[PDB]
Amino acid sequence: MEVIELNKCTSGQSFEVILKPPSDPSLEEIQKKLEAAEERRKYQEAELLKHLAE
Amino acid sequence: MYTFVVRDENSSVYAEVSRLLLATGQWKRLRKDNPRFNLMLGERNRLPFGRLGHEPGLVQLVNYYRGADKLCRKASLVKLIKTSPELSESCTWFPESYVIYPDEREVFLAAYNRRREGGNVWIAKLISSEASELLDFIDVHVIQKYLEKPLLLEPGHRKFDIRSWVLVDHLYNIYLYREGVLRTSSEPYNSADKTCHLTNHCIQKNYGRYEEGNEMFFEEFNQYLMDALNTTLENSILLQIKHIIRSCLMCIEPAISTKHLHYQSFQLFGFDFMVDEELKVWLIEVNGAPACAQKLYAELCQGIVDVAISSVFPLASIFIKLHH
Amino acid sequence: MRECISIHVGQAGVQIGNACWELYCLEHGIQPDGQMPSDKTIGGGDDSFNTFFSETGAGKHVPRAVFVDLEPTVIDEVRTGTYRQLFHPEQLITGKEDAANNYARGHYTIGKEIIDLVLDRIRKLADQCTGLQGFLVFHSFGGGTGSGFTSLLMERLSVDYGKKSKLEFSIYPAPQVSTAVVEPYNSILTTHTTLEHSDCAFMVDNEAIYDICRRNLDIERPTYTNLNRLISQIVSSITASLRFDGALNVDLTEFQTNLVPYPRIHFPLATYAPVISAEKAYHEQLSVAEITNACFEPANQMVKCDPRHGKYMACCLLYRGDVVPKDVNAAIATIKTKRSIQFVDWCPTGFKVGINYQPPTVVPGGDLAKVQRAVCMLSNTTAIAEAWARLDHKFDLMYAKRAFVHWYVGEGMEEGEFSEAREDMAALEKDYEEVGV
Amino acid sequence: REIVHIQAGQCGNQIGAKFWEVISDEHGIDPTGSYHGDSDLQLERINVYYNEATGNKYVPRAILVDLEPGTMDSVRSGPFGQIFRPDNFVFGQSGAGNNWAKGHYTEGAELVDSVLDVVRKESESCDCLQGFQLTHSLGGGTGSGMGTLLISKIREEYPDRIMNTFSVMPSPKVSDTVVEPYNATLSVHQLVENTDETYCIDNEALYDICFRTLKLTTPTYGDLNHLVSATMSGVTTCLRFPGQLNADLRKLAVNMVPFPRLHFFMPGFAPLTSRGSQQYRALTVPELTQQMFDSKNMMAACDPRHGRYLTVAAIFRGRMSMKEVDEQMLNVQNKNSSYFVEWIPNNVKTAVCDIPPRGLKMSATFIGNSTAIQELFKRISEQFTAMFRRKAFLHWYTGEGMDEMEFTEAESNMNDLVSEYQQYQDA
Ligand SMILES: Nc1nc2c(ncn2[C@@H]2O[C@H](COP(=O)(O)OP(=O)(O)OP(=O)(O)O)[C@@H](O)[C@H]2O)c(=O)[nH]1
Ligand SMILES: Nc1ncnc2c1ncn2[C@@H]1O[C@H](COP(=O)(O)OP(=O)(O)CP(=O)(O)O)[C@@H](O)[C@H]1O
Ligand SMILES: Nc1nc2c(ncn2[C@@H]2O[C@H](COP(=O)(O)OP(=O)(O)O)[C@@H](O)[C@H]2O)c(=O)[nH]1
Ligand SMILES: COc1ccc2c(c1)NC(=O)CN2c1nc(C)nc2c1CCC2
Ligand SMILES: [Ca+2]
Ligand SMILES: [Mg+2]
Ligand SMILES: [Mg+2]
Repeated sequence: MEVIELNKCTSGQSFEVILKPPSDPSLEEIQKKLEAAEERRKYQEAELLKHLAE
Repeated sequence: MYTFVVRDENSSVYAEVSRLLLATGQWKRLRKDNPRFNLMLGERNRLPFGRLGHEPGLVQLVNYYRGADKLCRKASLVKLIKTSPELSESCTWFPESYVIYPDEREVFLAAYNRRREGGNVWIAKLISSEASELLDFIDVHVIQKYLEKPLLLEPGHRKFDIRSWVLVDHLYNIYLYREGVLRTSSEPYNSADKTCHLTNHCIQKNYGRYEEGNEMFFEEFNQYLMDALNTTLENSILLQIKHIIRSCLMCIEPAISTKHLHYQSFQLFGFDFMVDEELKVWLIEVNGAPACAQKLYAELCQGIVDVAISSVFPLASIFIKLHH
Repeated sequence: MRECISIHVGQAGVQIGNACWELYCLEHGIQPDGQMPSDKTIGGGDDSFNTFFSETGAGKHVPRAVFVDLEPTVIDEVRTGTYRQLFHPEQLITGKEDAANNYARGHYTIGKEIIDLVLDRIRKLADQCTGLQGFLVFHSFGGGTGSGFTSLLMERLSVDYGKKSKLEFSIYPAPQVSTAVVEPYNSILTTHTTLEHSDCAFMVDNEAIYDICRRNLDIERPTYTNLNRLISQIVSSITASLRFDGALNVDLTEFQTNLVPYPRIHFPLATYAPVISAEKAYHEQLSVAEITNACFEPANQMVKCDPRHGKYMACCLLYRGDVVPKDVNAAIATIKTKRSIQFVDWCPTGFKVGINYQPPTVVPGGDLAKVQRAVCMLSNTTAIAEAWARLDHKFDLMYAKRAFVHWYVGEGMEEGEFSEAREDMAALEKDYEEVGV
Repeated sequence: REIVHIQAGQCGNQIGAKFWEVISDEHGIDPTGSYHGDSDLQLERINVYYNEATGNKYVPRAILVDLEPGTMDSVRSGPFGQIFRPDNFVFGQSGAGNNWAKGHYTEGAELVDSVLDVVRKESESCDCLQGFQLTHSLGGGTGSGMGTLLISKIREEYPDRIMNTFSVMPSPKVSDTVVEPYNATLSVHQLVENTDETYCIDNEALYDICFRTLKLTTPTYGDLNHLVSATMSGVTTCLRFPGQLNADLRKLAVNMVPFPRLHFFMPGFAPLTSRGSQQYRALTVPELTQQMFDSKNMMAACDPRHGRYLTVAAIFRGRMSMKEVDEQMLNVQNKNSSYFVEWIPNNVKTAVCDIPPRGLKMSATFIGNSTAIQELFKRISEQFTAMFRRKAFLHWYTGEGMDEMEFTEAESNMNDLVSEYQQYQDA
């Protein structure tokens, strides 16, 4: 087994052992979808208050 | 009560296991996709092992070993025997085999050319000499040495294969069913047409001449070996079979064992063997979803409940344990 | 030195953050009032622990942390707890009403009201950083705040800090300890929205740590305090390299380099050993070989799965205690001959090992006993996809009947986001199987 | 997270008064509003149902509504009557005469605005209002007719708050008038639209329990209300006391209601106890679990084996092994998995409170959203149709301005509710 890149310090040791070798959306778009859902909420509430007005 | 589900209705074996479980009065069956089961008699393809063992308050058991397909596929078995040092390339009970992709072609051709200096009959899975024919027939298959000198029963000069049923429980105990069957060829064996060369039940449909259903069981075959060859089934054949079953399952135990798993597995295996004219046993294939013989369905399936199911879910020997 | 900011969202994120920061102070020798007599550079410095702590003129060591919850009763216990002096009031943010186990209520309705405040408080910590690497985000999959608001936060952190890494410590839902029936919905929704914004996510199935507490700690009914003290031990093992001198996993980018070759497959499996009960009078201390062998038992993993029926892409061994490289290599040699450890053909078969000589630190009066050596294994195995199969199947059962969907649509969410999130999960499952078969 | 309690009509105020009697004793508050308890678990979440008053008295956040002064004067004379804020008494003089139309359209319209003024003053003082809980019957006129008019108007002013009700269903076994199926069918139509959670307290189920199980030959309303007050205490345990689950009304609705219209819960209680009767053997955890699921313990006269549980909630109260509670609850689900829908995984959630109710060392309260509740609505739909096919007694309602068309609409909607509960009984 190969043991490579052994680094030692006073806190401990680091190394690597090898056995076998190989064989975003914009802020503009985020706010737009946050307000498209708020629009849908206010619509659904408006339909409720319209129904209660009847 | 215990609860179980059935996800393979085409399973002749576990159809009988379901009836026996229900008749106990301590097992009730749920719907296919009800998660609150104790036992799963699952499907054969893409069984969801990743969903087992996550129901609180339920000990879950399944009738299949995840990863056992590497022993029950013709291509997987050959790769396993060659690459596993427990079995090795020098394995004395497996015929020479090579995996061909329509590969090992160049390495295979070297053996077939070394077979030209001398018999060179092979089978692909069909049967042919020389071997150039079968390659164009293949165009995944596996080519294997055809056993040209098999043991032939008399009267009839017949070919046969030996099927042994093996159950491995949640503890990885290996249970060999004391009852096996010889699937006979009711056609005389011709060394120079595949009805005599292939011993499959469906291929035989001279059928039924010497015994009912072309199925000779162990009692008659033992008496034949005594009268004809002055030996017994135990000494001449069954010792090698138990060695091959033991060796094959001990090899893959680290890969399939459910000893410390959140769910448990058992599985019924069907081992098929070939016997040559010198009473040497050869393993040909392993089946992960085998069907039993009608004469033995009642006894074997009852032994599955006793040994594999009731051992985990107890209520209010027909096997030979292979020791390791 | 480069700083890391921790963000704790929802109940699970806050209480686990409590456990971690309690453990950090004990390891680094920081007192509940923020004082650290070990520190000789008063008022600042670029030591390794300053990655997680800032320093004031009075000598206080302040966590680079922000706690967010849409409902105040959980963070209020932090405001009056043992470490109340540790945190500044501005880095503890609470709302009035929570998300009610509703992803859409935490992401859209209530999340919009508080997101700009949190990012401002987050910006106040980043302005005290000379070289910010990124963020560690602690949250739950099932919570309405842990799922809904975190995904909204992860979206905005990618916008405001594009060149920074973002790691997750996510609590996978387990019905044994959860009180919400719609956690598969919240989990799939938040995994879909966060996937492209998270560079590395360490999942912790509550079922796994629950049974570990039952089996190995002799605790009949483990509480969140039992669970979180064990979780923080694993988290500390993972973050020890960022807080201590060493050469392995020194920055957040090295986590993705060493563990995540495929961006979408960024869910390493964590296995930890030994977990020993403090009430066990007689205990035989386990060797390097025994604890390294335990890293391959599913009973010790943070997610119950079978790594034998998958393939590895990377594997780190993080040792704490009396461990030397000679014994690690001997243990690895014997383990390879006896276990099914299959790497993908485009990866080298090997382990990156990090050893910290200081043994694991335990909370006084806790359930964990002091061990002479422990190890946490980080292994990116395709076997962890079993948890996605479990989660997606439960999602499929409920969504086929549109059960509870009206709660999410009633918060402005469209029914299309469900199937959009589920198709992404379907793509993730096939990516795993393509690599692992 | 404060809750505004409202009680309307004769039945609503009598079970409402007994509710405040029971939970004031649990929280250690005397009739004078002073606290004289031992544990501080009694005061941690006391803000949910009580306002802290002068001298640190505790005044219930309760609003008492009726169209006649009779029953409400009985409340003020009752054992805890002086604990209620006197300004929250709102009453007319005409009464409603068991007439849904009088309560909902004529007599109750005169009084509803003054009720909303008291509701508004209680809500503006709330730090974070959860919603409302209403106690009322559906067979009378005030609690049924005016109660639903209040619910409709409360939803208009507070559209983002939870509406919870304790609704007593009529039964010919405990019948005041023949027109009770009319008032119930008219009220259920309103409850389907304008409430988030309704506890179906069936007077038929309360009668059979008092008769068949408790061996009371002639049950009074006091015997029926003893069962109501025990259930109301249990179902509100996780709202009033701290535990591993500090529940609220919204989380309760989100987790119990998979489809908005199917929000009618079968309550259940164990052990069943008769008044003034002391039994000295505490029940084991297996016994509480088996009984609380028994049909004989359901407060709605429905056979749960005729349907399937969509969601289940359970409260165990007392000193007991929570592990044994886990084992026994998991046992019921794994032993009767047929009666829980498989398309809502892990649809049973349980909580444990250390403080038991008065008189019992161990108790269990059952909250079930079962599709078998359609039997209750079927029963009332049959009694409704028997009279309505002859338009019998309709003149009492048309004389207050109602049209036959409104009865047909209410009949249709309840039959639709029955069909919708039948939709998921087979899926
Ligand atoms: N390990 C652990 N899991 C927790 C803890 N608290 C909650 N959970 C899990 O988190 C899930 C519920 O999410 P929560 O974090 O409680 O909810 P939230 O993030 O506050 O969101 P909302 O309450 O809905 O507004 C459940 O599956 C719990 O099991 C904790 O302290 N430790
Ligand atoms: N190397 C070989 N030498 C001689 N005969 C062989 C042979 N390989 C196969 N056979 C014959 O071929 C028959 C069928 O082969 P095989 O068992 O692989 O197919 P199969 O898998 O479809 C039947 P099963 O699944 O029940 O075992 C065997 O019964 C045997 O008689
Ligand atoms: N359980 C119970 N039911 C009651 C009580 N009082 C009345 N009822 C029922 O409620 C219906 C009568 O409604 P009621 O409240 O008296 O009319 P209201 O005053 O106009 O609201 C009948 O079906 C009664 O059986 C009570 O104290 N307890
Ligand atoms: C079906 O799954 C459920 C069912 C109910 C709830 C929850 C999940 N979860 C909650 O937070 C609220 N809740 C509850 N509410 C209230 C007020 N009393 C109780 C519970 C559960 C136990 C008693
Ligand atoms: Ca310093
Ligand atoms: Mg919360
Ligand atoms: Mg009356």
